[PDB]
Amino acid sequence: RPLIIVSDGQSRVKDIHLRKLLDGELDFDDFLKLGLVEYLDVNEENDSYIALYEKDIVPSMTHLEIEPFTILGAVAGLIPYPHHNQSPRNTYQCAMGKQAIGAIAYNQFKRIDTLLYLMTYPQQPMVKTKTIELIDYDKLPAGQNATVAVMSYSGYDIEDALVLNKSSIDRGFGRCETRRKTTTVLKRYANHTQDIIGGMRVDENGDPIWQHQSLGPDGLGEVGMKVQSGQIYINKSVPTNSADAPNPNNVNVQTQYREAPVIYRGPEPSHIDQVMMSVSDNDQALIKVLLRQNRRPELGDKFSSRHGQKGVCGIIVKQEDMPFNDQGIVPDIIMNPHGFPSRMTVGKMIELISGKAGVLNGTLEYGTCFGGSKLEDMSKILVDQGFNYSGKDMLYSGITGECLQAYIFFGPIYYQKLKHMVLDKMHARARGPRAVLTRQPTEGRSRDGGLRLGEMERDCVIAYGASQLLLER
Amino acid sequence: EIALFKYRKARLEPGTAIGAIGAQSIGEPGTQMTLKTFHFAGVASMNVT
Amino acid sequence: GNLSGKRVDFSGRTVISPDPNLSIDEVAVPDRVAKVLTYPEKVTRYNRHKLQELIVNGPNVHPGANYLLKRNEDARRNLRYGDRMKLAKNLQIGDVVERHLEDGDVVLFNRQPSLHRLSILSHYAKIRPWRTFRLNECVCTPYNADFDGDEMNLHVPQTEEARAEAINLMGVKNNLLTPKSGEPIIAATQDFITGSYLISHKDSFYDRATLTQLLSMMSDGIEHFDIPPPAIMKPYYLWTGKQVFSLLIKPNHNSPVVINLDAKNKVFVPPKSKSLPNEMSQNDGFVIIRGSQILSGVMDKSVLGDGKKHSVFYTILRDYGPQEAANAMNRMAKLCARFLGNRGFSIGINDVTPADDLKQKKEELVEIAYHKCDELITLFNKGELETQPGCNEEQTLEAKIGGLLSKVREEVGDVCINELDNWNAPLIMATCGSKGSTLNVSQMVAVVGQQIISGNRVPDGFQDRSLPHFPKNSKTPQSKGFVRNSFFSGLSPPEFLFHAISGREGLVDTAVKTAETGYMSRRLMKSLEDLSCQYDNTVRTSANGIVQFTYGGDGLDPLE
Amino acid sequence: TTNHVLEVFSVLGIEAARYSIIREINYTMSNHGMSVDPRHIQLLGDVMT
Amino acid sequence: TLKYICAECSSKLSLSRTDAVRCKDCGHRILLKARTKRLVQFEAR
Amino acid sequence: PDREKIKLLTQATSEDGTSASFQIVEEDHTLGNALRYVIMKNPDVEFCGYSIPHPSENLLNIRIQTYGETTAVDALQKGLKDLMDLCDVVESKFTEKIKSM
Amino acid sequence: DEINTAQDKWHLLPAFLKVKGLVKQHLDSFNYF
Amino acid sequence: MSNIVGIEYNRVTNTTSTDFPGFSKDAENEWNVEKFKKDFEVNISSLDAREANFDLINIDTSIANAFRRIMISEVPSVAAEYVYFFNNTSVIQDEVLAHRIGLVPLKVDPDMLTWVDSNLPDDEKFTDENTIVLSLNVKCTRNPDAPKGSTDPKELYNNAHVYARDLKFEPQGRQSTTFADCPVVPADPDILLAKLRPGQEISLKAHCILGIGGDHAKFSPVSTASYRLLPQINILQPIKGESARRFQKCFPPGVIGIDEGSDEAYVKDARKDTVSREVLRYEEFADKVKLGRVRNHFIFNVESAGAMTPEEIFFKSVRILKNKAEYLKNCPITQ
Amino acid sequence: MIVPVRCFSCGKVVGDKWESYLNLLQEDELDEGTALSRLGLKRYCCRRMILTHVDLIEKFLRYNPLEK
Ligand SMILES: [Mg+2]
Ligand SMILES: [Zn+2]
Ligand SMILES: [Zn+2]
Repeated sequence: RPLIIVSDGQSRVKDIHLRKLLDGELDFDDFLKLGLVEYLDVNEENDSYIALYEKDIVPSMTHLEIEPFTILGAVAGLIPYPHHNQSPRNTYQCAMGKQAIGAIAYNQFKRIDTLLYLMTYPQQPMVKTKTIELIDYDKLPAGQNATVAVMSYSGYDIEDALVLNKSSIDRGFGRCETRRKTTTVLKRYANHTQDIIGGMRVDENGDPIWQHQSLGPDGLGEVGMKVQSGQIYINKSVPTNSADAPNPNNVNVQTQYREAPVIYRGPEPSHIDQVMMSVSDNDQALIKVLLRQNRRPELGDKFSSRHGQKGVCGIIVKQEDMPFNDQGIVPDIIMNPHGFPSRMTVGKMIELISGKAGVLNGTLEYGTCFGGSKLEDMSKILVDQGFNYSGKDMLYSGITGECLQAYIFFGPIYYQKLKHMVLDKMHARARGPRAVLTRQPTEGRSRDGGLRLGEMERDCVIAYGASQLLLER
Repeated sequence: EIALFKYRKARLEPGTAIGAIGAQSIGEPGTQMTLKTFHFAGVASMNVT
Repeated sequence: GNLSGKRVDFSGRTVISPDPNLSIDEVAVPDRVAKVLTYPEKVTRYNRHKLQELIVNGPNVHPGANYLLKRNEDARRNLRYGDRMKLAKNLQIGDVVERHLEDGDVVLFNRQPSLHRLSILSHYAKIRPWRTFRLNECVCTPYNADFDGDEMNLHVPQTEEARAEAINLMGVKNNLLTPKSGEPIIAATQDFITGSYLISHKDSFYDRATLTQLLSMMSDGIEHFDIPPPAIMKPYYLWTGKQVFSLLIKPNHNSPVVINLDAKNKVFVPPKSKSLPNEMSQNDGFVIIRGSQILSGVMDKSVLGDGKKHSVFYTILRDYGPQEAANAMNRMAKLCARFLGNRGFSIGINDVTPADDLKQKKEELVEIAYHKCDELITLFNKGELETQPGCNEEQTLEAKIGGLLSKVREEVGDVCINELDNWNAPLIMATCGSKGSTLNVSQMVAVVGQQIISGNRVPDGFQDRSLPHFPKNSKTPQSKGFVRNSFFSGLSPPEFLFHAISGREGLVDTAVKTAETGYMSRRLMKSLEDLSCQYDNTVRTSANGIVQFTYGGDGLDPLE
Repeated sequence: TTNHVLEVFSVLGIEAARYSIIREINYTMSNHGMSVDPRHIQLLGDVMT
Repeated sequence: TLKYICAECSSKLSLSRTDAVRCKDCGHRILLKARTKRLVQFEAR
Repeated sequence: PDREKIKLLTQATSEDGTSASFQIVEEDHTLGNALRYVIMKNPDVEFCGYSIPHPSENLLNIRIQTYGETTAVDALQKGLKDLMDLCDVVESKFTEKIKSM
Repeated sequence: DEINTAQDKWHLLPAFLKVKGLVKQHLDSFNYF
Repeated sequence: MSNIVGIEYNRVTNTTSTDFPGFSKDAENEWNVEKFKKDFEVNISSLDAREANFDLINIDTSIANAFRRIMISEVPSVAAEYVYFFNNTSVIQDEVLAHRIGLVPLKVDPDMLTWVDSNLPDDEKFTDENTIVLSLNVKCTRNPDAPKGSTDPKELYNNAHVYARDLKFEPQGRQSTTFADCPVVPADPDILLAKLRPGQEISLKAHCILGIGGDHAKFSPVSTASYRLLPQINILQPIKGESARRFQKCFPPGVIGIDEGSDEAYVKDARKDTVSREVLRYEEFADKVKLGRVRNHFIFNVESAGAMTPEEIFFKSVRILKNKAEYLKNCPITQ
Repeated sequence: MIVPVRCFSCGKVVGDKWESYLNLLQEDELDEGTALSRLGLKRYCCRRMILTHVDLIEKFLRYNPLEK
């Protein structure tokens, strides 16, 4: 790693060297030539003695570090004020930030891959970090700036459970879309034959029949239509006789096609937006169709909090509820205040104070590590606008009208929606193979038993002493 | 009456799978072990498991 | 090679959600999986009036059926391809239909890392909207539920005899205790404790415009209550908050519930050190209940909910059956959920900030303890020190510095709780039950102290030192694993690395623990499996070879 | 009294080996809390010997 | 039915079955499909 | 006449009037609170409380309980006529301020 | 306005990531190969 | 109980109204319509085209909350419900673009429409007195008089930005003369629904029906509907001097003032106070100020979306909250 | 992607206040706070819609498939 050399009293990098750096010339690798910074190794900095800051110059020192917040990585730098939380809640967020959904690339509408999630209205975070400007996270954000009243409300929020707002997710809070890929290849068998595509059959004025009313005259699902259960969106027919090798003769036996199309299956319907034909490398046809599905947040969809406060949705609450802070701002997600003492995330608490006072005088604040916005001069910005210094507003309850007997901590938090929705995890089975409620086949080293009855669960019903439930199950 | 009724209902009922209950009542507090280095000694004299 | 194995028909797996409006013996099943998970019902004299309409409604309407098996075994004809109204008209008496899952059906409910026998309970069904397995939170403690998107399994029995062996000796109302110690393991939970500490707080006085609403939110309307005369009269008619929990135990004269226990709650102050009354304490403290009437004391985790042998529902369970204790649990669980949203309870940055007096004591008293340990460093290179007999000259320096730096975090950690103002969230949550202690609030507010790994302090990561920011042979506390900044003020980068090491130590001992979730309990199950008490009060083996003449020397069930 | 159960068994006998194993399990669990209502420990210390 | 669209020059071309599937203007090897001319129904909720 | 809008639950009411309960379908906290306040101002009504058992339904259980000589089916009709009088007072004082300015 | 030293030292990290990137550990190996 | 309430630094007390006969020994405060007509009155601060601010004194929190709650749900309004698309070849997907047509507010009186009966088939639910049809047809074209440089998509691209003014109301059915006096427009014609490029075209048709705001957010007639209780600063021990000017720099500049050439400060226009209780942490101002708010006074501040005037929403809410009480007393109580 | 029509919490139309905001940024040079203050909104809700919003559609329309 590159560090700054000191020469027995003070740093080599003076004030006149840094004026040129922000004014064009004398960039990096022009500080390695002049002997101002140098690379140090792990077992080679053992023979060193490094200062943390510039008010530490002791004549027994050898090097000076550039920045203290270089210790956090690229994904780990998304957390505002990481030095106020405890470290496991700095680790879990590193597994939750990669799972959050949002904008991926500038050509995300121009590519066809097997699975990707998108966000309809992405917003950049309120408090930034000095390491998320260099990785360009503020150009492609993944999350939503909610407004949060931290209080216990309606009882559907007991442990790790958030309540949501109706008439806020109705206006586009958390609308996502899922795009899946279906690809087919038209194989050229060795015995001079192909597998052709086609269709358009009718039955008694139906143009076409119910199973066929998503296909055009080509036989491929056209752009704009919807697909539901067993309807066919790619009509494919393979020859039934040319599987083995009947060596080439001129006999008329090529009029035998056993059809085997692909069939959409799913709880909720999808839509066709792209389909692409290819004549790929060995002169072989390729068909790639993309199916998109617009999803809204519901009971079971989980969210994060950019500090490791992940939780599932409890209930979508009406808009005439959710106490309304006399100016008239209805909260968007109400969070249980009991998740704070056992988890010890007070750096989240600063995020509202540096966020609520960030909206007012039009400046997106900085929550960078070992620094950022000071809590002293951010409460001064919050207090001369007419608010409390600590963000505690007083609310007027919705179902009864009277005041609430405690001042309730209000302000905006950059939330983010993850994967792992409830729509593709509802898996059930009645009798026989090929279960009737099948989840989407994306497990990826996550086989957590399934619909089984292990030896640990066989030992539980022995302890109850039930003998006929054993023979039944 | 209360002291005899709470004692007569307190006996072990015949047919209770008491081996299965005792095997799970021991192993389930065993699954919440962290490291927890303690000592049956003075000032760090012995490391005991 | 000892993995899960068997594959079971008629089961589902869905994530879980909170619902205290649901009872403790019920799990709400959505109408999308309660349409393929059927139950076989034989038609008889007492179900011909229902199964005809059940066949007529069909498979798409939810009170309906899917398949039909004739008496003479024609086939398993499904109710989808033809076979309209006339099929329900005949309905011979030996027919077996497969009806949809309805309200009141016995269902068992499971979580996949099953530790003990309270991991598989039995419930009643309830048909609801959106597609999740929501359940009450008084029963989530035996499942170890922390919900956050965790999946659970659901099995329906398919016969008349196994369906009875789930609701009678396996369900929720018959298993309020754990068999590990006899204590109640399945009882009131997190937000239902702090909703009971705020009602039964001494500064709460209600009125008939409020007390009536409190009595109507706990029994969703329909219940006949007998309003007692108030504790305050002729100036202002005021009912105390302890007359609400005095009323939900015994609402009216029809309920026979008379409760006469007394017990001390969590953290307790001696009254005067001379007074033989235990309930003259400076705080609320000791609780008196005489005839379903709370005379003193708040309802925290010790008195109310999970814990010891002196609970309220434990007394109701030992005295007046399991159904009444279940009704009282449902009543308080739907009281607190409606009340705590209308009272209001928040934490914020205001309840963690030291009020300019703790900072002076933190600046003074820590510098007294840094001076009393740095003098042992300049005495360590003066040859040797007074070596303690338990160890050598090197380990007697670690133990003394560790003892002084463990003593410095509690003498600062106890002068922070005394200067901390009341009516704040974390001090109430530490004074009452559910979450948070004095250690957590002293670690947020006052000081974090002595991040230890593997028993001792942190070792040398480099040669002769830990970080390259400190000199060689530096055994100072700021160099060898003693943080001094609280979480409100912010950590320095060596303090941040020292906290990260101790965090990742405990974080990796949990992920590897999931690989050993049942390895000792399954091997111990190999021998303690076929042991049951016979009718001659002797516990034996499967081959009738006797192993113990009476159980425990006295023949007493440790559950009862 | 030693920790080793077979060391007690080779010197004292069978019946003095179960009385040590019902308290060595009782010692390694009461140093954490978690009461396991010692009839379970007596059933564990009887099926082994 | 207007079945083909080039991915580079975006020329509205169309050819029948097995007629040297490529672009008749530029020479790109992949082809898209236009939106249908029928009526699709949505709900603004 | 709608016989499904408001009911009277059987296993909640006592005899001869007093201690009655009512189930109103398709109603929220609005009329529940606005009717709980008016019936409580009747000096012969001493337990008037509304509740909603489950949030994803459209039910409202209101219990009215008196001492004597007032049946609670009449105490509901008394506290429901006075809300019309209050709404007559509100829209008459407000209209003349729009008119006069 | 005025150029400090403890605050302008931060600007060493953008000028480090402009010359050599963050994904240089994969680019430089394949370019040297 | 214990009138005009106190603001404490860690709590707030005296929340319940509690003015019922049974609060004390003497039967005080019965219903008494002649007393409520005498005590209740309304003041009005301002009335604009889309913003109203008014005051109600001597009235309970409960029915004022009832009015505030059914301003949002039960007051009906119109919005786009079903959208039929033709050749949407833009970059916005046809569920995102259909969702933004519902969210725009239409400026028409909702009393000219009838409620949709959902039991009828698709060709019978929509009729002349039920449906408002809107039509959009925008095709982008490259501007031939191109500038000296590619500056912005406003220039060198004809009609690349669609707006809400491009929603043309079509006279449907038979009664094309009832809406001929005032055709339906959006409340603000500058709503950027989509951005376009040449080669792209949006053609659609939206059917606007009547609905309540509790079904979906697009039928909400009012943007903000809320109240605030009137604050009150009871100052005692009348200190003055430099502490009086320190007492001024905390509060907003128009709620208290210093007298010019005379004695101590006073309270003028306490209506403009946003209660932040910052004078409760000084230890200098401890027994010299008394914050609070009066429970009877309500300051209704409504800002509508533009479909109707906000002096109509309050009257329609009073009419709706009256009608659901007389509908309940004319129903038989069935056992 | 595009500015939303209504704000999420209360529902005030903020879609009419994006082009007039970008007009106040470039010409008549002001900071974001004052130029967003003399534009309508007083609350910090509905002020957050115009402040923290990224405009992805200007980058998405460079990949136009209907032209070259
Ligand atoms: Mg979990
Ligand atoms: Zn081409
Ligand atoms: Zn808003």
